[PDB]
Amino acid sequence: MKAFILAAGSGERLEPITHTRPKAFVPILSKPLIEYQIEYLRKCGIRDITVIVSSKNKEYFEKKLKEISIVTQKDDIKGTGAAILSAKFNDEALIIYGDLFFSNEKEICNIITLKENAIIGVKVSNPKDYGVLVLDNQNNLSKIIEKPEIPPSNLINAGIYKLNSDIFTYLDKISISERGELELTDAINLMAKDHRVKVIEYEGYWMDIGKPWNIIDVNKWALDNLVFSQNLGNVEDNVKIKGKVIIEEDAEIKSGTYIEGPVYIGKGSEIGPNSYLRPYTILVEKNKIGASVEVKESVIMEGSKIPHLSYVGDSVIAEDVNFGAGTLIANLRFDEKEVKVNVKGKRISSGRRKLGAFIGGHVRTGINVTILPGVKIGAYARIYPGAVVNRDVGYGEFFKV
Repeated sequence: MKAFILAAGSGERLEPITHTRPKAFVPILSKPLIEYQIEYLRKCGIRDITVIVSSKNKEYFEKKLKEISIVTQKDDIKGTGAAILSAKFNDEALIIYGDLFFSNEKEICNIITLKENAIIGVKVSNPKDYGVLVLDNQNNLSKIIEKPEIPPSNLINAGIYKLNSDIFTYLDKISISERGELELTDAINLMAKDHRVKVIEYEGYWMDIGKPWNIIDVNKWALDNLVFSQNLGNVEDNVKIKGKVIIEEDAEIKSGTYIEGPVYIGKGSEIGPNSYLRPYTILVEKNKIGASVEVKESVIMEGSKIPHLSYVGDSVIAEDVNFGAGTLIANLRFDEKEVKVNVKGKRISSGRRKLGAFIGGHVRTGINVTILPGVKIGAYARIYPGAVVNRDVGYGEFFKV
């Protein structure tokens, strides 16, 4: 079987994390998303894996992914289906979207054994949304309604396909489109009329990582489900530990530190003294968390440093960020309703009453910096000492007021 991972976005909805890395490389605990996909694939016996990427991102993938084929997408076009206008297959291919996280490959191993075109569907409690799956009288695919604001079903398109070379036929016959995007689903919808397209229902955990808070979502899931309490590091005397705690090799934990698990402490981390790690603290790798620093429910990526007099709650902080002494993120509005976030130029609700900030790679905040809830700070941004960040900060911007 051949597998194609469609990793060619944009990007945009996951800013500022995507200012410095393609979404396929968003970490879930210690490893990038795409590394889980590839590893699920290989557990199913699929080895011939190709990533369709953008030309911008071609170099990055090649550099990071050892034995995987990288193929840049058609530039004269954009979409899910314009991606596989770069598909190099006959017979059959497994197609997956580059931003999905799924807990188990059991469905993939199952789909590849089928001669017919098949598709995975998952039940979400918000099917709007999401292309909803219309199942005919026999439970193969009738059609997929693209984001209809009425939910005809709880079954949505899980974005895991096993398609035969017949797909190319309907890809040409499909005129595209009303967003500009040459879409896959369109082509699958004509084919579903002639061809029988099975529908397997996905059973475990699925998440498309389509908004920055979903990085918290999957990392929380993973902390709960994929790892178990262990200590491969150095813990000094007078550190209190409760609950599940992953301490990785080379990690050093200094006295006075207090950990209420579940907490993931990435390798090479230096915690303490007198730090407080609270449930769902995920330090991906080589992080510094100093004296009088408290973290709760956040993902702090590689080599990022929060060394003094800081609270980080419900946030996502990207790689090589440094907090000046006294930066504080707020995670609650004065009026305690859902925190809104600008995502591709729209103010949308996160669904979260508590939500702090989204910080790009290589950010440096001055001392005593104040960040409001749901604010995004662009990679490479510089925040003047004492400033109150009460709006989104651009990529590479200095911010004072």
